[PDB]
Amino acid sequence: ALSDTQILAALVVALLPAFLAFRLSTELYK
Amino acid sequence: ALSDTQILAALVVALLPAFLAFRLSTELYK
Amino acid sequence: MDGSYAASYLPWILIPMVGWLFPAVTMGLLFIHIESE
Amino acid sequence: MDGSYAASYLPWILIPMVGWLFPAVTMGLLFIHIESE
Amino acid sequence: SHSVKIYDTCIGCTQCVRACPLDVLEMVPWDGCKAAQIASSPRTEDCVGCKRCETACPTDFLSIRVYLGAETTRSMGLAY
Amino acid sequence: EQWIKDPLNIRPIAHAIWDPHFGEGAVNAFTQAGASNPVNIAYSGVYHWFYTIGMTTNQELYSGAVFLLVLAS
Amino acid sequence: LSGQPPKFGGSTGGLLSKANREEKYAITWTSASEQVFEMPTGGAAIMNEGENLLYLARKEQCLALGTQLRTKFKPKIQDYKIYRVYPSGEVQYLHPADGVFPEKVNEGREAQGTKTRRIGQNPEPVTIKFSGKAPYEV
Amino acid sequence: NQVVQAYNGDPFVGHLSTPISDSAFTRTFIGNLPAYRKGLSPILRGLEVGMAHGYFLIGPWTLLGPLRDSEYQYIGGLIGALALILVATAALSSYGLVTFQGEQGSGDTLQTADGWSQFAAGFFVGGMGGAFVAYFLLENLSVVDGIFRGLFN
Amino acid sequence: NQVVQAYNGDPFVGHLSTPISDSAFTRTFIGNLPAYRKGLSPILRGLEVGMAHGYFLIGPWTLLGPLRDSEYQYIGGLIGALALILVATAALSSYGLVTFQGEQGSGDTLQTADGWSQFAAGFFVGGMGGAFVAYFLLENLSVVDGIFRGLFN
Ligand code: CLA
Ligand code: CLA
Ligand code: CLA
Ligand code: CLA
Ligand code: CLA
Ligand code: CLA
Ligand SMILES: CC1=C(/C=C/C(C)=C/C=C/C(C)=C/C=C/C=C(C)/C=C/C=C(C)/C=C/C2=C(C)CCCC2(C)C)C(C)(C)CCC1
Ligand SMILES: CC1=C(/C=C/C(C)=C/C=C/C(C)=C/C=C/C=C(C)/C=C/C=C(C)/C=C/C2=C(C)CCCC2(C)C)C(C)(C)CCC1
Ligand code: SF4
Ligand code: SF4
Ligand SMILES: [Ca+2]
Ligand SMILES: [Ca+2]
Repeated sequence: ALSDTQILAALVVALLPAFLAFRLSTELYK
Repeated sequence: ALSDTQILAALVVALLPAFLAFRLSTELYK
Repeated sequence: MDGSYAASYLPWILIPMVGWLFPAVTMGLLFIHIESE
Repeated sequence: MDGSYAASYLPWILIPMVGWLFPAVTMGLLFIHIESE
Repeated sequence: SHSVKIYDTCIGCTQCVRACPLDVLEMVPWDGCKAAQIASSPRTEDCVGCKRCETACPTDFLSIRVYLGAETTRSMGLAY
Repeated sequence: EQWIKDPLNIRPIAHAIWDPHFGEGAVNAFTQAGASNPVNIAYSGVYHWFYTIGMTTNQELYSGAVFLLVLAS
Repeated sequence: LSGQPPKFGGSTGGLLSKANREEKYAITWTSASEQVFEMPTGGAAIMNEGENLLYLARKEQCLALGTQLRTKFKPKIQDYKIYRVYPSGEVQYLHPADGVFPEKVNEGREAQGTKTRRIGQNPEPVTIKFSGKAPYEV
Repeated sequence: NQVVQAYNGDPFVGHLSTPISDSAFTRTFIGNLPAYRKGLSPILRGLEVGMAHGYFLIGPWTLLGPLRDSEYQYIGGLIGALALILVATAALSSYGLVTFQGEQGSGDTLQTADGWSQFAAGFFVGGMGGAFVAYFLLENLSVVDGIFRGLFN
Repeated sequence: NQVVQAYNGDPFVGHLSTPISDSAFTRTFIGNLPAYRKGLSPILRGLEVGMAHGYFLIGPWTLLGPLRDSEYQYIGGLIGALALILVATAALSSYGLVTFQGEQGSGDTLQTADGWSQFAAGFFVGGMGGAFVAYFLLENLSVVDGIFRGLFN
């Protein structure tokens, strides 16, 4: 099986592609 | 012991020093 | 807080009023007053 | 919908958000955006 | 505003008028000393009350006095 | 009324505690000097002074309190 | 209020809401040489060639700036003017109120703030009781 | 490539144009909160501010309160939240009575006596409504759980 | 030492300046009720007037009603109070529709059609909110008693 906190760790790690995707898409919008 | 209505009688009597203290303090404020 | 003495409901209503209504009303009126004009 | 896997509350909160909050917020922002100026 | 008063014992040494940060004071002509000048306080609504003018006065006791009073925006040194 | 029976044994109660913050432990701890409510033990010595100057019933103290309300008025 | 502003990068020390609700102060000085001064708000700036216009929030900051313009520069900048500008719009003229700096006797100023006695002959508060005055101003 | 300029091109105001204070996302987000959004009447922005805080204030006493270990767990939280929204609206209206007595312009519709009174009214309605709707979701939590999982569908 | 002068220094208006009608306490108190307080928008003064009456109207049917001797004692009082606030707001809005149809000035923001409509809206919101909050305290009376005495603390 898999741990409870590994899922939340994956979520807080994937918060970094969220920020970088937001900033890349904003910079493409220019 | 003491009565239930003697306490409320004391409260409605002490409503008179409340009014006179309010009016004395207002008159001192002049 | 049971009250064995006479008129035990009277502290029940007067501790909120002297604890909240008297401070909230007095500080509200004084806040309107010291900052008026 | 019981969840045997780890963090079963996580789909419980993320299916409403991706189903409603993401569409309502995204269409609201895009509706303000495509109709601005 | 604070009131800055200058008394007869001024020797016109100019120390107070250049020790003052806000330049409240200024020297005016006078006939009562060798230096032929006495400090005046024209723009005394700009006095903050720092008393660097009293600190710089050499005459004893003091030829310049600051008398702290009704505070304002200018006399409290508030940038906000 | 109770204190002027045996003033050596009973502690004089000043007034009653009424605050909504008390837990069960504080209510049982502050129930003292023969009361049901939580009470404060009087250390001002007004009980001894009232007992010495001849006041021996709650009605005498109530009449004194109303009289002093009228005097303050 | 003519003058290009100094090349300053901005700072948190500076003009609060006091500047656009009540008075703020402008110091105007002219220098030939470009150099670096310490703003009393904190930092360092660039003196432009020619006229400068620096907006500050206190008169003490303007006079502290003018003081360091006078004493910290070998080509001393003494033609500095301090204004008090209001958000309503009008501009006052404050520090060199006469022609010459306050240390020098202009011979056309008026002796105000001068008492005709020393502190020993100051009246005493018992004489002026309930008069609405105080022992200096009598 | 400097990212910290002065605020709005003014180098003597006491503010820097940092990536948090004066970014594009911050301008579009802070400038679109109800306190700053353009064109709204004060009643609707006060209403939207109020609900965001009534829904918030339910939780702290619900999970951490004198009643959190009894059967009236949510009623104590709701009572505490109504107490806090009551004193919040009293403070808001007192602030309106105090600050906006000298006559001012209408550049912003919120910074005036009528505007702040509308804001306080909207804040009260929204705050008590948000508090009661969070109480209603929390009290009927079995129902919300069952409908999000599909126990009744 | 005369305490009854004419009203506002005018000896021909039909009013006396008695210690009840025109005292300092009366001026500061009547003139600071929501119907007379300065600077308020009509929505907030209507809201404050409304809550003072919704909280009031709960009691008479709760303690003296056809349902006062049943298990739905407070629901009958709440239903009666909503009926009364409904007809009160209908009367208020009808009064606004009737009185403020001929165009008038804006010396007082409450005595105009938009102002009275805002007052009626605020009165409705406040009245129903005060009625429901008095119902919520009365229905959850064991909880309020226990938290004021300390049965859960
Ligand atoms: C001297 C007055 C005094 C009194 C009487 C109280 C009493 C109370 N405190 Mg408080 N406290 C006080 C001073 C006081 N405190 C001070 C000075 C401090 C700061 C150190 C605190 C710090 C403190 C904290 C941090 C907390 C308490 C809490 C409690 C409450 C415990 C039970 C509860 O859940 O209540 C629930 C709340 C209430 C009963 C408030 C009244 C609100 C309801 C809705 C009644 C209003 C009715 C209606 C809406 C308006 C009617 C209008 C009227 C004219 C008819 C209790 C009522 C606890 C709590 O739950 O607080 C919410 C708690 O967490 N107190
Ligand atoms: C992909 C996302 C998705 C999800 C998660 C849902 C889920 C749901 N649908 Mg839906 N549906 C969707 C897409 C979705 N649907 C689409 C695309 C269609 C169109 C074909 C439909 C068509 C459909 C119909 C026609 C109906 C459902 C209904 C249902 C609900 C069944 C249980 C119920 O009574 O809920 C009750 C409702 C809710 C839980 C909605 C949430 C409202 C509460 C008050 C939560 C809000 C909390 C608070 C007020 C705000 C909080 C703010 C927050 C920031 C904290 C369930 C929640 C049924 C239903 O009852 O709908 C109401 C039903 O009749 N759906
Ligand atoms: C002291 C700190 C503290 C404490 C103890 C809590 C405690 C709580 N918060 Mg809170 N909160 C806090 C601080 C805190 N909060 C802070 C700092 C904020 C940010 C400002 C929040 C924001 C927040 C939100 C936004 C919500 C909570 C919720 C809750 C509750 C979740 C646990 C529970 O049993 O609810 C049971 C769990 C639920 C009821 C989950 C429901 C979640 C939503 C409604 C379902 C998804 C539907 C979707 C949003 C529908 C909207 C769109 C649709 C209309 C189309 C709990 C009482 C929830 C709450 O109050 O629910 C009533 C919740 O929604 N809080
Ligand atoms: C007998 C007249 C009367 C009555 C029934 C009320 C009734 C009420 N007013 Mg109040 N008000 C009055 C006169 C009165 N007002 C006066 C003379 C002033 C002018 C200073 C105010 C100014 C005032 C403010 C600024 C606000 C209220 C609001 C309220 C509501 C709940 C809070 C409150 O005051 O507790 C009930 C109070 C009493 C039973 C005693 C009333 C007498 C004092 C002077 C009230 C003072 C209020 C105080 C400044 C702040 C509220 C304290 C409260 C939160 C504990 C309620 C409808 C608040 C509200 O919810 O509005 C939307 C609000 O924001 N009032
Ligand atoms: C036909 C005449 C009549 C009748 C039968 C009643 C009957 C009732 N009234 Mg009412 N009332 C009337 C006329 C009448 N009223 C008049 C003429 C007015 C003046 C305009 C009032 C003003 C009045 C008030 C202001 C209140 C009552 C209350 C009540 C109830 C008290 C008895 C009970 O079981 O409540 C149980 C007793 C309580 C719930 C006591 C609670 C008292 C407060 C809320 C606790 C103290 C907390 C404090 C105020 C918090 C505020 C500040 C805080 C936020 C910081 C009862 C249903 C109370 C009520 O509706 O409560 C829901 C009450 O608060 N009435
Ligand atoms: C089909 C249209 C329709 C419907 C759904 C309603 C619905 C409503 N109106 Mg109404 N209204 C309408 C047309 C309608 N209106 C017309 C044509 C007039 C112009 C004369 C009014 C004028 C009117 C007033 C002045 C007020 C309402 C308000 C109300 C609300 C509750 C009271 C009520 O009227 O009972 C439900 C009524 C019906 C189902 C029948 C509607 C048709 C008649 C003509 C309504 C007449 C209302 C009457 C003058 C006073 C209300 C009576 C009520 C208290 C029993 C409710 C939302 C009141 C409210 O709460 O507003 C905040 C309010 O103050 N309305
Ligand atoms: C996102 C984000 C954020 C935020 C956070 C959060 C978490 C939020 C919160 C939120 C919230 C907090 C929300 C809430 C909501 C609410 C609601 C939605 C409510 C509603 C209400 C209602 C429903 C009401 C109504 C009513 C009733 C019911 C009755 C009474 C009256 C009235 C009418 C009013 C931040 C900043 C970080 C930034 C980033 C992003
Ligand atoms: C003092 C005085 C007086 C008076 C009397 C009395 C006794 C009064 C009454 C009072 C009252 C009668 C009060 C009341 C209060 C109320 C309240 C405080 C309420 C609140 C409300 C709320 C809470 C609401 C909210 C909401 C909700 C909940 C939901 C729905 C919606 C809304 C949002 C609205 C006289 C004249 C003699 C004069 C002298 C002094
Ligand atoms: S410092 Fe004193 S002595 Fe010197 S000029 Fe000023 S007042 Fe006169
Ligand atoms: S107190 Fe300070 S600012 Fe005022 S005149 Fe003296 S030295 Fe100048
Ligand atoms: Ca507990
Ligand atoms: Ca019956």
